[PDB]
Amino acid sequence: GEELFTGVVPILVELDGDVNGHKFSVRGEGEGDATNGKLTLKFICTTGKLPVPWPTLVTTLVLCFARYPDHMKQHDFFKSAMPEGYVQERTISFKDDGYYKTRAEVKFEGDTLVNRIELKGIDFKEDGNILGHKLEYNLNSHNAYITADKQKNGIKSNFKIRHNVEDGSVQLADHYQQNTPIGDGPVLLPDNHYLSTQNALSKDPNEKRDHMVLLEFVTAAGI
Repeated sequence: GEELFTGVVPILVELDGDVNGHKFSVRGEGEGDATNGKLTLKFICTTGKLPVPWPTLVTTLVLCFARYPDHMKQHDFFKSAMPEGYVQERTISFKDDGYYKTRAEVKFEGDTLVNRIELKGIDFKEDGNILGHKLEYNLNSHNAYITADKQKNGIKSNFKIRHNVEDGSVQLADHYQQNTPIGDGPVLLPDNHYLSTQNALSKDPNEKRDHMVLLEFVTAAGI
């Protein structure tokens, strides 16, 4: 599957969301460059205003674009599943608040790498940090430890995201993640390793819609 990522690849992201009954849609477009681990994307909320903070959706909104160094080539599950793709599911628990459950398919649709997501959020506090929009517009660097999920022929990961709250506190989001191939062909079940991710979030001054401009770098290491 690796050959599909030798150059720059266009990306489409589509998210259908429902958080405490608040329905919303997000569409993202841009490109990814797996040789350097770089993602360049712009996300728009196509239904109006996002009812949750943009940084809480970053992890949900394409790990096949991570830079796997050559000594780790037999450990890149994400590209090995391509072009058929993989399912990515998560439960994301916000400390002292509600939780997200997400199910996505990540696969090639012709020339474009497409991440199509369903998100549900349950048990949030309308005046809490998420539905109350109390999180800074940034996302700090994080490491995610990837382990083989042998029974499912896929991978799993759990990691905590630390969201900066405008009052100086931190809001934890505990991620549990499972990935399963869509195809039947040979995929690469990795040794334990980790992905390192950093993000820059910005705004397009010519964009009057609620939106997020995102730059992301994801690099694999640990073996």
